[PDB]
Amino acid sequence: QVQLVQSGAEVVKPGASVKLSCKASGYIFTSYYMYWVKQAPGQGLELIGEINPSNGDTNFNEKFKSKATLTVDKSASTAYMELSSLRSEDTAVYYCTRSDGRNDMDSWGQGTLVTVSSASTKGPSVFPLAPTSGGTAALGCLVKDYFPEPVTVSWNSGALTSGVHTFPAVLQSSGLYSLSSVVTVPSSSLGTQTYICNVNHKPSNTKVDKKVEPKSDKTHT
Amino acid sequence: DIVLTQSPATLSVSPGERATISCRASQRVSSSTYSYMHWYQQKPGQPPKLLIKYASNLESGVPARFSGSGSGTDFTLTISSVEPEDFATYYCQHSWEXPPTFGGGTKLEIKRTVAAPSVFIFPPSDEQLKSGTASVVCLLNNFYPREAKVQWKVDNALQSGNSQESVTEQDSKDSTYSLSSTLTLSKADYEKHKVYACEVTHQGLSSPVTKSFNR
Repeated sequence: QVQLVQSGAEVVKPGASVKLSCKASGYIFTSYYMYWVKQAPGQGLELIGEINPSNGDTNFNEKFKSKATLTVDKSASTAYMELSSLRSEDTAVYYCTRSDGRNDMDSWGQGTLVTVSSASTKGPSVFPLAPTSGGTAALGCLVKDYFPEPVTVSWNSGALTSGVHTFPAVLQSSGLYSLSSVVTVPSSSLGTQTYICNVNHKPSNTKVDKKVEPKSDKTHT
Repeated sequence: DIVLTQSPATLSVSPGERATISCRASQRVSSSTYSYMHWYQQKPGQPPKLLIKYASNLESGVPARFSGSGSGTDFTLTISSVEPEDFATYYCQHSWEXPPTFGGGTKLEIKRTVAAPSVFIFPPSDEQLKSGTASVVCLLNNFYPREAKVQWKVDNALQSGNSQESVTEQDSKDSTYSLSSTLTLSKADYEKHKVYACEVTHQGLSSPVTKSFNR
């Protein structure tokens, strides 16, 4: 398998720089051109530029030739993009992608969200949404009080995906984000199956697992 | 630069119907022999994905129901029979000359059958309440279409603020939406009341439906 793996989401202070990386594997790194592509939030696609990793020849979309520096480390199979003196308009998901011959882009990185802000990064708290309707039960994790985006959630390290709904973040009054991820399962098997939500907030390096157990009390004091 | 103009911006199709989306280049992007237009699919949350290269070459592993045609400036992507997992934005891209440019995207939306929400309610975790705050989450699961009205009632009184909603994109397997509505109160406020209720109105339902708990 061919794979491009990008560095984590990051907050960058206005006027600062940031260096994104893209690690290639499952093919010979210098045999394919690498493109960088920008996707503004809720927006379409813009080409930043192209690097030939064999001979270092670059070609920039003129619009970005003062913003972006493309390099590679051939010994380590990794393309880099340095973005200089960031402003609000640089807030976007940045993708690396490969191309055999500078036409179609056949394999893509998963993207890096760069958020330009003066506000501090903050990791989320994770709270259980403990488990009915037509014999099904709902359960979930509330992922609260983080900045910037994104948070990702998986269930049972990726084994549980059917019925999962991981909501778009909402922006709270505090300026911190919030999101919930929920699943529906059989109510019948709540005592036999285990449901663990895996919450990732790369900018704060938060990587947290939370067992969501059934709500199991006669005494009220 | 070359401008790619996609149309329509949004396409709605029923389950299993044909979808056609157009991409017009502002100038020619074909030789005598080959076309330099490519098509991508961006599923929600994921990077774009190569479907069709050189106007009509189906990329490997891409399902057979996808196809492409045209030459010169006018290019079309056809989905012969739309499945739930085809919910995506589709982008065209040329590689005729520097710089390659993308189209603006066509959002493909799926007009599946009407479905009422199953509604659930979650009181705050004990864990959260230790910290001084209470989130109560109301879940509307697997409904279609999108319009749904959610209202919070605390001791039967309509709450005016202190809640936030978020709806999912159309689900990749069944094309429905889900919605969370979270009511955030301080621990004190939360504890000064008994009944927490969420009242849901949706066109697949003939009455409002109420889920609640007493604490």
